Amino acid sequence: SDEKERVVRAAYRQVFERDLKAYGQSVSEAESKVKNGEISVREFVRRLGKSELYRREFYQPFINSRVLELAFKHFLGRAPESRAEVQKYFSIISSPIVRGQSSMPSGGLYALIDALIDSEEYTSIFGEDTVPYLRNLGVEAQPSW
Amino acid sequence: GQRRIAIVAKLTENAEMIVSRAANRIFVGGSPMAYSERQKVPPDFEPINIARYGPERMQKSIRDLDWFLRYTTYAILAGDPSILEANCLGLREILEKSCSISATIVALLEMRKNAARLFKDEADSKLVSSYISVVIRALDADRSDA
Amino acid sequence: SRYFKVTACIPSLKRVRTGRELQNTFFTKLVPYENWFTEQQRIQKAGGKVLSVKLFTGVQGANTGVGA
Amino acid sequence: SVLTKAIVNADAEARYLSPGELDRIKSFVASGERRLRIAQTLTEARERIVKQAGDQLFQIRPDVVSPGGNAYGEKMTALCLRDLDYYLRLVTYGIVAGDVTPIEEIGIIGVKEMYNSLQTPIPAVAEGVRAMKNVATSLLSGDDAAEAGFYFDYLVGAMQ
Amino acid sequence: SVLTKAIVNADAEARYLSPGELDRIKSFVASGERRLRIAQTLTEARERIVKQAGDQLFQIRPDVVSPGGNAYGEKMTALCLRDLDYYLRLVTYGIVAGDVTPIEEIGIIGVKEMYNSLQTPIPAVAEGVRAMKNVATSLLSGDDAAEAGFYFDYLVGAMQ
Amino acid sequence: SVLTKAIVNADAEARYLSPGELDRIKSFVASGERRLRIAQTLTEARERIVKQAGDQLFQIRPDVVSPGGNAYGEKMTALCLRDLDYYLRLVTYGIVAGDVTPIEEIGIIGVKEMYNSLQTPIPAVAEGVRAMKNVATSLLSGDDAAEAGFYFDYLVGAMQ
Amino acid sequence: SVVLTTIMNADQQLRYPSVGELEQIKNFMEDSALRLKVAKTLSDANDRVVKQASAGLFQRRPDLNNPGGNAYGEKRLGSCIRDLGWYYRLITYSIVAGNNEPVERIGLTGIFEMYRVLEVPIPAMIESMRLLKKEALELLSPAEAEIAAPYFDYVIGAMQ
Amino acid sequence: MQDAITAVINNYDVQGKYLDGAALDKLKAYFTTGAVRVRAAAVISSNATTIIKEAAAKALIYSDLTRPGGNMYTTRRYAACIRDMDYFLRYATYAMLAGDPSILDERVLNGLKETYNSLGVPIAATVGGIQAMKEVVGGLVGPDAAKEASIYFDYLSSGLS
Amino acid sequence: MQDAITAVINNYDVQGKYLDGAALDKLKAYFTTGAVRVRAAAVISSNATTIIKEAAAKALIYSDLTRPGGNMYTTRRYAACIRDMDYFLRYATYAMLAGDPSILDERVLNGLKETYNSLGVPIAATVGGIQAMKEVVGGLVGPDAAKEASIYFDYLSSGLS
Amino acid sequence: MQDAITAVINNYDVQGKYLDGAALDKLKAYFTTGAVRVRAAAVISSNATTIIKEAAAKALIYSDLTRPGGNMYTTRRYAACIRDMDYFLRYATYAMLAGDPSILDERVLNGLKETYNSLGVPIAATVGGIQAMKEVVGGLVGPDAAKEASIYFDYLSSGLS
Amino acid sequence: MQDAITAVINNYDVQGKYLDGAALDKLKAYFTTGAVRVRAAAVISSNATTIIKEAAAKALIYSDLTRPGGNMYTTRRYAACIRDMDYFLRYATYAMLAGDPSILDERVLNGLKETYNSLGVPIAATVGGIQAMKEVVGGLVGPDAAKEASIYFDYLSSGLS
Ligand SMILES: *[C@H](C)[C@H]1/C(=C/c2[nH]c(/C=C3N=C(/C=C4\NC(=O)C(CC)=C4C)C(C)=C\3CCC(=O)O)c(CCC(=O)O)c2C)NC(=O)[C@@H]1C
Ligand SMILES: *[C@H](C)[C@H]1/C(=C/c2[nH]c(/C=C3N=C(/C=C4\NC(=O)C(CC)=C4C)C(C)=C\3CCC(=O)O)c(CCC(=O)O)c2C)NC(=O)[C@@H]1C
Ligand SMILES: *[C@H](C)[C@H]1/C(=C/c2[nH]c(/C=C3N=C(/C=C4\NC(=O)C(CC)=C4C)C(C)=C\3CCC(=O)O)c(CCC(=O)O)c2C)NC(=O)[C@@H]1C
Ligand SMILES: *[C@H](C)[C@H]1/C(=C/c2[nH]c(/C=C3N=C(/C=C4\NC(=O)C(CC)=C4C)C(C)=C\3CCC(=O)O)c(CCC(=O)O)c2C)NC(=O)[C@@H]1C
Ligand SMILES: *[C@H](C)[C@H]1/C(=C/c2[nH]c(/C=C3N=C(/C=C4\NC(=O)C(CC)=C4C)C(C)=C\3CCC(=O)O)c(CCC(=O)O)c2C)NC(=O)[C@@H]1C
Ligand SMILES: *[C@H](C)[C@H]1/C(=C/c2[nH]c(/C=C3N=C(/C=C4\NC(=O)C(CC)=C4C)C(C)=C\3CCC(=O)O)c(CCC(=O)O)c2C)NC(=O)[C@@H]1C
Ligand SMILES: *[C@H](C)[C@H]1/C(=C/c2[nH]c(/C=C3N=C(/C=C4\NC(=O)C(CC)=C4C)C(C)=C\3CCC(=O)O)c(CCC(=O)O)c2C)NC(=O)[C@@H]1C
Ligand SMILES: *[C@H](C)[C@H]1/C(=C/c2[nH]c(/C=C3N=C(/C=C4\NC(=O)C(CC)=C4C)C(C)=C\3CCC(=O)O)c(CCC(=O)O)c2C)NC(=O)[C@@H]1C
Ligand SMILES: CCC1=C(C)/C(=C/C2=NC(=C\c3[nH]c(/C=C4\NC(=O)[C@H](C)[C@H]4CC)c(C)c3CCC(=O)O)/C(CCC(=O)O)=C2C)NC1=O
Repeated sequence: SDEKERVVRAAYRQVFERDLKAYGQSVSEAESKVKNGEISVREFVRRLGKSELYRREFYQPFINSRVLELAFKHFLGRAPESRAEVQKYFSIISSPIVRGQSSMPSGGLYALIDALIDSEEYTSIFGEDTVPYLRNLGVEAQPSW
Repeated sequence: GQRRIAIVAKLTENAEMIVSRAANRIFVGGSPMAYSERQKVPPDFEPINIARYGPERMQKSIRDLDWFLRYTTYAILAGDPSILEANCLGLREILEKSCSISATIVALLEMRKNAARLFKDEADSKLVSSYISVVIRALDADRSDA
Repeated sequence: SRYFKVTACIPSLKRVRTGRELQNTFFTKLVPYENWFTEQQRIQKAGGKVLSVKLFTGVQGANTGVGA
Repeated sequence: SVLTKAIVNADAEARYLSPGELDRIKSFVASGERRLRIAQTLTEARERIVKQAGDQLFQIRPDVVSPGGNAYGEKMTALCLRDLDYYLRLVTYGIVAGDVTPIEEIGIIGVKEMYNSLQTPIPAVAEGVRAMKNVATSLLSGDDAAEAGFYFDYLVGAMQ
Repeated sequence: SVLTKAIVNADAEARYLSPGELDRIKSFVASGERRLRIAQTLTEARERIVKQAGDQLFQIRPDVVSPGGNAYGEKMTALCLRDLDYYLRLVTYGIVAGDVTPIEEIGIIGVKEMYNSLQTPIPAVAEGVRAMKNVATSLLSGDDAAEAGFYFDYLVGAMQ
Repeated sequence: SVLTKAIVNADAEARYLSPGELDRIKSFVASGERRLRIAQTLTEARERIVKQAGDQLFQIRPDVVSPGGNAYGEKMTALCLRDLDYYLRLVTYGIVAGDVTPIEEIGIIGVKEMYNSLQTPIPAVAEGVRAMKNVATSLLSGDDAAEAGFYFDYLVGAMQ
Repeated sequence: SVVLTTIMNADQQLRYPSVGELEQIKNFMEDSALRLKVAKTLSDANDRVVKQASAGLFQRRPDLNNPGGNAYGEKRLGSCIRDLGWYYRLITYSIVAGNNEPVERIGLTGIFEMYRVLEVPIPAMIESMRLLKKEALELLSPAEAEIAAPYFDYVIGAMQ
Repeated sequence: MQDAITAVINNYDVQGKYLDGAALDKLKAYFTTGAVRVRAAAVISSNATTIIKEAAAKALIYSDLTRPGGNMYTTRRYAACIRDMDYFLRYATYAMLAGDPSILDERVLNGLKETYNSLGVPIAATVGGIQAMKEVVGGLVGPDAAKEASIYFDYLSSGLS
Repeated sequence: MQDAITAVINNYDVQGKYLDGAALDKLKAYFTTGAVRVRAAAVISSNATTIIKEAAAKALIYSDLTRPGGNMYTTRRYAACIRDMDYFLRYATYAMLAGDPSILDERVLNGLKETYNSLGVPIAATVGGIQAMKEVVGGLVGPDAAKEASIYFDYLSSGLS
Repeated sequence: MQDAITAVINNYDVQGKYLDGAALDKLKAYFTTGAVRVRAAAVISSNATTIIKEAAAKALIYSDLTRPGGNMYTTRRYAACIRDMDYFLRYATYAMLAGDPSILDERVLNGLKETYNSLGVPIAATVGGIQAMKEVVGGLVGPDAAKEASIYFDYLSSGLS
Repeated sequence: MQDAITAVINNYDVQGKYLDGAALDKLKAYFTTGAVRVRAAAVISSNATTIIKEAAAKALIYSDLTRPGGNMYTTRRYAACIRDMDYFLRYATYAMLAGDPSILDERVLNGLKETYNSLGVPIAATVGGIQAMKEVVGGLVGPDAAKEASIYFDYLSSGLS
């Protein structure tokens, strides 16, 4: 007890850049199951990303090419590091349907967040239990370009 | 608090003697502290102050002991030995090409024991002993380190 | 709209991670249909095996109600 | 509003508007003059509605106008009536809009935090809003009464 | 359908349905009888629309019914007319549904991959759907023509 | 409590217990005797403190003992006194536990939903807790009363 | 192996092998006929090269077989020679393999972590592998030396 | 989730024929429901918290559940139970408006009993609370769709217990 | 996973034996034939879509599976099955190139049988499609690599069944 | 970030000096006042919501800020303003505990004036609110820690203004 | 990143011409100088660490960079060197294997001046360290392959400064 609330409030801070409990909003439906045992922290973060609260806050006011740079800082704890990466993620965001395997609930923000969360890098650092954290100067090797 | 301040002050007041005993024990063939710029295990295979090492190695040898003593006071004022172990974690790889690691570890042991001699072991003699033991423990192994 | 309920173990064999790697080496979690393929491919790529898959959420008839 | 909601969802999925969304837009534009008439009626009856809601709220919860009450005093009661007028204006805005995007962005998000800040009874404010709903539905035809009142219970449910 | 979309949106938001969300249901149930009548008409004239759509398709895109082109044989032409009938049935489903999610979950997702595997001209299939829409407009009233043409144009845009 | 938070933080840091982190453990084991004495000094007057906080709360809030209040009636007044005894037990739990974690996990998470479903004044409950703090501070010594008031004011801020 | 490395990239990027990738996959096999006898000669020296390497490294670093040494004693020398034999076997497995796979996957990824609790000098192992690389080419011709030198360079390039 | 129209569409689409008079009558049933469901849902959403309060008062409050040694005791567990009750009311209204109970098995009943057995939640108390809940809601909305609400409430109770 | 060379290497490393005459014989037997494997893989990669086409035409399509009611109803299920078909073909090509079925045992069969059981996929129809792919691939590549592809195709089909 | 002890130790390290009498006397001054800061921080943490309570009531509300057209109008802006005010209080508490303004400069003051200029937030009103909590904190903590608390609030106000 | 082979193709593609005699001469020159590059890459490898140590002793150490105040005064600042270096090796060994500046401008030398300006890190010192490794690699590699390694090292140093 008291650790599930600590983890959940850190998840809000990492995803939305600050706690939404101060305003009074929350994704109540997906909030319970992550405490509750059905879906992991990775699924909870994905539901937070594709929730309406994130869409109104970090998808409406920005350009797609800025939404990519903000999603990189939110779901990966780092900035985009190459021009080829930006082309890939922008072409993922821009098209109405990309599909991966089978189903097609992959439009804009939903497809981009799935691509970010299912990446090799995410499930090697923040795999399946850890709320993503800033990989700034203290944590990892910092690129200089 | 004030205990820690007094402990570090007591080290600083006669830090010269603490370095002096270790330098005289592990260095034979002259006076090691004449080379100090402040004046301005099979333990020892005693390097000669002019034959084996020379002056440029001698100055580094005398300097690093006083540097070790200073960082001990630094960590003593600090809460933890982080400043020590982050600086002695990978030090022997740098040193060992021109280092007698066994010679230096016995010098550190003499430094710890001599520093323990100063204090009355209220908590102060154990504190400096524990802090200086961190340096030796993180130094020796050559493979657990780095 | 349906989530598969699965259990699996995934060992990391190239980095020897050194903190809390017990919650990341065996898990059961509901995963959506649209993401289940990409999630299940990750276990096979890493080298672990899936122990069980359960459809849980929906019916095998599909047709209407598939979208979400 | 309905237009903003449909366009936002279509943009989020990165696609053109669906036929169902177009149909809901057509229905919304069809109901526009009726919604405007309801809003005009409420705006013209803004002061009587506020006063009657005040009497109903004070009758149901006279404790709030008691010494240990948030709105104790004529000036605190004036502030309560001003909040009441604010919520009536938000209800009219929602009625013309056809949805609750303006009402949500203006008067519920953070309302719990603000009223906890002011130490005011949220259930009492909801009671006042329900009194407003009764007084407002007393001045409208049945379909229009249901239309305004169901926004009113949106406000009541949001303050919860 | 509209009910499924509204319930899904409110469920995702973790709240009861919004004022647009309820009124979108009332308008849909009010339009239900004319939706059923349009579906009854299309189902009764299902064979004539398919025949005229095939005639117009083979008169506007002869390359499909030429050597090669995946529509040379009599069996291939029968299969193409069967596909047109399938899309007519999907349109009739969508009209009564009120939205297009039942069509999308059955015959719109994966159509590009399947038709590329078969090498059938997707623009040719779109032309067939356009001919079907023209036949429906010929065999329907005006308002019903617009209402069905919304779903027909949705199918055309999805096959794009 | 203190041990749990220290070990949790160290394990999240992925290291042993810090030398500073063990310092809180040593301080706790040093002050355990004093905190146990203060805990028994509080527990020896559970009903008396509830009594005096009762007079303070009823005199400060005739709202609660008003016809519109929730304390109108000896039964619900007894229920309120039982709640006050519950919170005194919670605060003495926290005092013995050294961290407020048991208090947080017993009676402040969802307490707002509690008293909103029960339709009870959160400020009134906070006033009762403050009166309990005043009586307890009169009943203890000042230096330990500082920490006791720290716990009580944490509770007061939590229910607000 | 080279095939394993190529298929790893192909499956990671979800695609077939490339047009420049099969050119390398075929060139890996055409020199296999020559390379088979290359490791065969090194294979039929396995209990001789390391035996002569023991005297070449322990004479260089004389503190490995002294009272303060890690390999002090007959059975402690035996472990070091067995490690030399193990690494010689692994490097032969890699030279009959292609890419770094046999050595890197089995006995290269985490030698620092093994010695972390084992206390065996990495800078001494650097000279050991240097000596092994130097004492194993002379059995080969310079034509084979060109096909042997990089395969030995990887150990002393990785541990560094 | 499948509503009534989607359910009929699927039922005739797996078979593979156009809708006929039987399908027209079946859809006409839901069409001639005539928004009594939406009025009842609006009323329930208007007075949702009152229903929860009354149902809890006549289900578990002033009993062993709200005293020491209970699953209902303590604010955290009570908040969890009341949030679950609001979940039941909201999903009941959703299914009532949809016309089909598929949503309740989709996310309102699937694994709910297993989770309750894992946790320690008394199933019988929740069931009796829901039983009083359909009574209070039927008293509120009126007798026009009270039976319709009660059928989904009984479906949820049967799934839970 | 493993190929011929890696399988020989770790199969000898498990008991710590140097590469002997039998081991070098196995490696030579692999290297003498892999060029035909390279040609077959290139042909398969160049003709991948046509192979999936003809396998579906002679084994899956024109049947009740594609008729309304089968598993291959709706374009969504059609695209899913053809994607599975493509995955089977590509992993068969990888297995043929590697000369070892460890790649199929790990990245193909792992978590597929019970998944098909839970999804209702026809295992018999999938096996028939696999044999159709094997027939088309054997027709295309020729005698040189026909048996080499067919052995791993049979491995996949037997693993599925 | 840095505090008194870390700042002193790094200031002597950068030179390469032993901690001399002046440094030990500064640590004298920091250590002798330690418990007062701890009790002040405990009081602030216990009364945080009420300090913001009186600060808002005395400096912001009942003015043109809360009426329409004001910056703090609407529930969203009111909640944001109170969250900001709490941010300032908490970081002032951190600075008081550390005995250094480095944390305030590093994690609050940078980007703050530019963000407020971007969003139109009244910096004068923010400084007034900070002074309000400074007065309230001085009232609560008492003679022991009043000045030590107030110095960091004054630093924040001067950095903003 | 580009090599000679890719650079010629990219330059001849934007103007839409086939590979003429000049392009075939440039590619021929690279192909003729394709063995000394490979040999010198392996020579730089293996002896990498001794190269770094000798370069550090020759340029960096025995100066103000090691005394109190320097940017290599303590270890971990010393440790950020050897690192920092091992790049400037690694890279430019890549350059004298796929010979073109390109990689040196895109991965190593791009914003490095900004990072060093924000972190201290004497640029003149880290350029003298580069020239020391240039001398040591020219000594180790050979007479003819001393050049083009000198070219890439000079490019790195000049670009950094
Ligand atoms: C050592 C005495 C024995 C041994 C062990 C061994 N373990 C693994 C792999 C793993 N070990 C763990 C352990 C934990 N996860 C946790 O959460 C905790 C507590 C917090 C522990 C202790 C896990 C999860 C793994 C799998 C993931 C990983 O590899 O990191 C291996 C490697 C197995 C492999 O190659 O896949 C080994 C060898 N081996 C012995 O011989 C000893 C008896
Ligand atoms: C009235 C039915 C209830 C009640 C209310 C009450 N309110 C205040 C003070 C304020 N109320 C507001 C409200 C809003 N600001 C917004 O932006 C919106 C959205 C449109 C609202 C509703 C504000 C800002 C204040 C502060 C003063 C100001 O406006 O400048 C009080 C006074 C509290 C006090 O003096 O401490 C009261 C009493 N009280 C009741 O009893 C009713 C239930
Ligand atoms: C006709 C206007 C166009 C055309 C069509 C064409 N289709 C096929 C074959 C098939 N079509 C389908 C279709 C569907 N399956 C579904 O689930 C749905 C959604 C309801 C549809 C529409 C299928 C499954 C097949 C495969 C055969 C089968 O049904 O079993 C062909 C035959 C191609 C062949 O190679 O045999 C053709 C020709 N061709 C045209 O030229 C028009 C543009
Ligand atoms: C007293 C100062 C205030 C007040 C209170 C009041 N409470 C109730 C009823 C209940 N209170 C509780 C409380 C708790 N359950 C828990 O688990 C905890 C944490 C330890 C608490 C504090 C409960 C469960 C009930 C319900 C009855 C029961 O316990 O079984 C009432 C009665 C309400 C009614 O409708 O009868 C009242 C009045 N009233 C005031 O005026 C004060 C502000
Ligand atoms: C209420 C009438 C009864 C009761 C309930 C109770 N539940 C929990 C804890 C949980 N409840 C859930 C439930 C769900 N999460 C979901 O997403 C869904 C599907 C919509 C359900 C049904 C879960 C997973 C939890 C754990 C996480 C959480 O607390 O939210 C509690 C608290 C148990 C605890 O302390 O961990 C309680 C009390 N208990 C009764 O006695 C009532 C009769
Ligand atoms: C095709 C010949 C048959 C067929 C197949 C079918 N498959 C699915 C769904 C899935 N298939 C897979 C497959 C794999 N996962 C793996 O890791 C591999 C090997 C690497 C395979 C082959 C998976 C994971 C799924 C589910 C996830 C997804 O599809 O994205 C379906 C859909 C079932 C449904 O509608 O629910 C179908 C139809 N169908 C036929 O008729 C053929 C016999
Ligand atoms: C309150 C007394 C005054 C006021 C404030 C106000 N602030 C915002 C929005 C934001 N404030 C912040 C602040 C911070 N983020 C941090 O990390 C820190 C330091 C740790 C601070 C100080 C930020 C980032 C925002 C923007 C994002 C967000 O809203 O959370 C608003 C809202 C503006 C808007 O509506 O867009 C307001 C109103 N307004 C006043 O009138 C007071 C003087
Ligand atoms: C060594 C000869 C000189 C020196 C260097 C020094 N560097 C750092 C820290 C960093 N250096 C880098 C460099 C790079 N990142 C890249 O991606 C590349 C190219 C691929 C380079 C060259 C970066 C990013 C950092 C910061 C993060 C990190 O450490 O990895 C330091 C440490 C400074 C500090 O203490 O904070 C030092 C000392 N110092 C000298 O004295 C030499 C002149
Ligand atoms: C406070 C902890 C700490 C220390 C001690 C430290 C040491 C340190 N010793 C160094 C060198 C050196 N140090 C020595 C010698 C010795 N070293 C000893 O500790 C012995 C007393 C003596 C041998 C008996 C020599 C000879 C060198 C020159 C490099 C070389 O050996 O080639 C260097 C490389 C730069 C230089 O040449 O000055 C560092 C960073 N840095 C740290 O952060």
